[PDB]
Amino acid sequence: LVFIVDLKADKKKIKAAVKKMYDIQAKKVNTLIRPDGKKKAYVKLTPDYDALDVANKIGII
Amino acid sequence: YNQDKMICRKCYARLHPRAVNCRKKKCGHSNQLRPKKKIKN
Amino acid sequence: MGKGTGSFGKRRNKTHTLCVRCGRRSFHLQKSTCSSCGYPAARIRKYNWSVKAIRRKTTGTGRMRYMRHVPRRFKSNFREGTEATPRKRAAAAN
Amino acid sequence: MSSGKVKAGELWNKSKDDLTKQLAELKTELGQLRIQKVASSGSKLNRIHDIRKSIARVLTVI
Amino acid sequence: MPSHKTFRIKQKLAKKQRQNRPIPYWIRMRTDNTIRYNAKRRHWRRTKLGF
Amino acid sequence: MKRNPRVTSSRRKCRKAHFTAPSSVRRVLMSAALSTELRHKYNVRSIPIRKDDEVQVVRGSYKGREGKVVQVYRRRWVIHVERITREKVNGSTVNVGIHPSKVVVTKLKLDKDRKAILDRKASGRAADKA
RNA sequence: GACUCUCGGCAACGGAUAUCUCGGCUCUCGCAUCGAUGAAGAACGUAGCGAAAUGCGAUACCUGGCCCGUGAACCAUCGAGUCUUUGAACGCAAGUUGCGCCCGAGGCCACUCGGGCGAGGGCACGCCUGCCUGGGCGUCACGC
RNA sequence: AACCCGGGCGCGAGCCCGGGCGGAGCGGCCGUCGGUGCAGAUCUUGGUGGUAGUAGCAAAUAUUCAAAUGAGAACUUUGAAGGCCGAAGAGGAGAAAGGUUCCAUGUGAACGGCACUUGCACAUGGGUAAGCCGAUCCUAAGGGAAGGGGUAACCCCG
RNA sequence: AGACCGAUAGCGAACAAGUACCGCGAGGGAAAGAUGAAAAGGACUUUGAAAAGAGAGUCAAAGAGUGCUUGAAAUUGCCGG
RNA sequence: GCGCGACCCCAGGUCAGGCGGGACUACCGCUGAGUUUAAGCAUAUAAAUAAGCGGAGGAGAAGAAACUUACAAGGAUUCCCC
Repeated sequence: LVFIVDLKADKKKIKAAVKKMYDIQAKKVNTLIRPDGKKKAYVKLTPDYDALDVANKIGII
Repeated sequence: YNQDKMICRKCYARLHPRAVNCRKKKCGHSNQLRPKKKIKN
Repeated sequence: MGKGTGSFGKRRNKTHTLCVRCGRRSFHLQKSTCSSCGYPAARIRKYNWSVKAIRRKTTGTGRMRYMRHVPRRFKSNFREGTEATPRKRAAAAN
Repeated sequence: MSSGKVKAGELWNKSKDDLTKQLAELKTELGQLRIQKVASSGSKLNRIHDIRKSIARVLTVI
Repeated sequence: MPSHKTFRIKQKLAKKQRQNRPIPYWIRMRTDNTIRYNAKRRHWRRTKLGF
Repeated sequence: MKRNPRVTSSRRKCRKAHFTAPSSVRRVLMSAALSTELRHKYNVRSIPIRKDDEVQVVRGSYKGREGKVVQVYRRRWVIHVERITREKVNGSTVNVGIHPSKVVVTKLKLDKDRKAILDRKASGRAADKA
C-alpha cells in the first residue's frame, strides 16, 4: 500500500500507525521526501492480509 | 574510502569493490573491471 | 592563462549559501559568518550608516503585530459576559 | 446523531467523556473525506471545511 | 553518492519549485483587478536561482 | 473640516472607506428608501433590505418593475431582484445587479427580532416628530 | 510616362493633453512600549479548484467569547485562544533540520526472579536567594 | 476642458471665434500664491523614422531517395543508401553545480536567431522506494567551546 | 488637515512593490491606474493554415470591444492639391 | 608531638523561587573622522557632527545649593523667549 505522510515521520511510527487504523502487520516501510514537500511512503504488508482487500474499503488506484 | 568503485571495461558499468565481477547485462563474471584510481587532475 | 572568460567557468565551488537566522543567500559557509544578519553573532547585525533601503529591511515588516496591538488596545486579560440565551435575556433592558 | 453536527453550546453541555468520543468519530469521518477526495465530490468540499471547524471547536473547548 | 543530499536545502528548493506554478484559472474571475500576469514564476534557462 | 468631536470628515479616507466598505458600513449600503405606507407605520425614511421583501425599481430601464429580492451581495453592495434580468448574447438570462439607492421597498418580511428593530426605529422617530 | 518634395484628408502607431483618484507629500493632534510565561526577524505549510494577497499555524483565511429566535466580522468586536519550525533561540548540532542517553504512571507476558510498550520531562546564556558537599583558619570537650 | 483644422484682433507675449471631435467640467475682474513659461545642457525618460528588407544566420563539405503522419513537411518519424565521432573535435559511469530541466499526454501565442506536426517553449498529470550505495562515526590545515585579561564594547589571545 | 502633488508629478512604491530583475555578497532596484448607466463583455450564419475576417446582434456612443475616456506630437500607408 | 564533632572564610553542585540577554521608528548616553573653510595650510574650521559602540523609558536625562554674586537680593530642576 502507498501512503502520503507527514514530514516528521519515521518508519517506526508509520509501522505503528498503519497497524492501528487498518488492522494489518507491516513488514518494511520505505520513506522519501517528494518534490511535493511531503513524505511518500511505500508500506509492504504481510501476506496474511493482502493489500488488495485491505484497500477495497478505502479504494485507491 | 580509498577503494572507490570498479568500472567495467566492456559495458562500462560500475559494480562495487565487494562484487567480484560486473553484471549490467550478462557481463556475468567477465571480470573486466578496473577500479576507480582512487581520486585527480 | 587569464581573467573572467576562463575564470567564470572555473568557479564550481561554494561560499555564500542560505543563512538559518535571516533566510537569505549570504551566509559565508567556510568563514562561518552571515553578511546579512551576523550568524554566529549574538545580537542581529544593524549598521545605521547603511541608510535608506537597507535600514528599513533590517527593521523588518512581515510581522503579526495586529496580535500584540489588539491586547495593547484592550489593556486587560479577563472576559466574562455571555449574553443572548433563551429568556432572552440580559442585553436588553429591562 | 447520524447527520453531521455541531453547535458550540452543544459541546459545552457534553462531558469530557462524550466530547472525546465525538473527537474520535470526527477524525475517522475526516479520514473518509480523504479517500472521498479521489472521488472529488462537492459534498466532500462543504463537509471537509465544516468538519475542520468541528475539530477546532472540540479542541479549544476541552 | 546521493545527488547532493541535505533535506534542509533540498526541501526549500522543492517548495520554490511547487510555488512556481500557474495561477489557478479561478482568481482571474472573482476578481478585483489585473492583466494577471502572476509574475514571480521562474524558468530553467534564464535569470538565476536564489535561496 | 466641519465640526463635532468624532472620528472622520474626510475626502481621502471616506471615499476609500465606503467604496470598499467594512461591515456595518456594508450593512448601511443595503438601505433602500421606504414606500410611503411603510414610512408611516414604522416611522422611517429608509431601511435595510432583505430577501423575502418586495421592491420597486425607480431609476433604471427596469423602473416600474416590482419583485422580490433574490439575493444581495455584501462585497459589492448590489441586489438581484426576481425578473430583473437582461439576456446575454447566447440568450441565457442573467440578473442585473441594482444598487439599492435606485429601489424602494414596497413590502418587508417582518420577522420578530428584525421586527423588534422596526419597533425600535418607530420609537426613535416619534421623538423627532411630536 | 517611373519615383520623389511640400501641405492636407482618412486611418493606424504612439500615448502627450485635459479631467478623475481605492495614493502619497507635508503639517498637526492623539498616544506610546514589545520581551527568556519564546518577542521582534524568517521558514514552510494551510483551501474545493491554491500559483497572488494578506490572514493564520503541523488545530492550520483560523476562530473561542440557508430565508420570520445564535449563520456572519477591522459590524466594535479597547475580545481571548492556538501560536509548527527556525529565530534572543536556551539540551546538543545545524546550509529553518536532526540527535543519542536517562527518568515513565498505566496496559502485557513470564504471570515466581524479570523483561517490554508509553504520554510527558530532562541533557552550562549569566546572576541573586534557600539546600547539600569539602578544607582552610583560630578553638572548646577528650586521653596521652 | 482638451485636440485637429481654419476665420478675426493684437508689432507682440498672446487673446478670440467657426467647423469637426469630445462628453464633463470651464472662465472673467480684483486681490494673492508660486514645484510658473525651454530647441539646446556627450541633458533625462518614453516613443519613433532613416540607416534596411541591409550586416549576421559560411569551412567537421552531411546528407540523398523512397515512405509515415499531418490543414501545412528540406530540418518530426521509418527504411535504405552515405558518412562523421575514437582518451572520446558526438561512447559509458559520475563529483560539483543546476533544481524538475526527467516520463506521458495535449498544444503552439512567445522561444529555438528559420521552418516545426517537433522540443530541454506552453499546460496538465505522473516518477526518485536501502540493515548491507552514500549520508552516518572518526579524526587532519584548523571554527574553536572553557579561566584571566586588553578592550566600554564589537572583538581577540590563551 | 492642506494657496501641496495628481500618474515622467507625489514616496522608490496609487497596481502583485522593496515586487520583477541585477550582484558571490554587503547592497542595488524599475515599469507598472480609468470599457460602460447597466455586462447588456459580441448569439446565429458564412469563411479560414491559424488568427482572424465577413455579416449581424447590444448601447446615447463600439474610431466605448477588453493596457477598451480623451487620443497631440514623431511617424507610415493610402489618397487629394 | 596527634585525631574527632561543632563555629567561621572560600568553592562546586543541585532543584526551587526571582531577574536580566533580543526587538520597535525616531527621541534619549561614550568614543570619535574627513571632504570643506580659512580662496594654500599645519592652530582654527567643518564638529564634539557623522559614524561606530552600549544601554533606558514612554518619555528620557537633570533636581532641592560647599548655588547666584558683584548689589542686594534671589532661592531645586528642565524648557520657551530673549
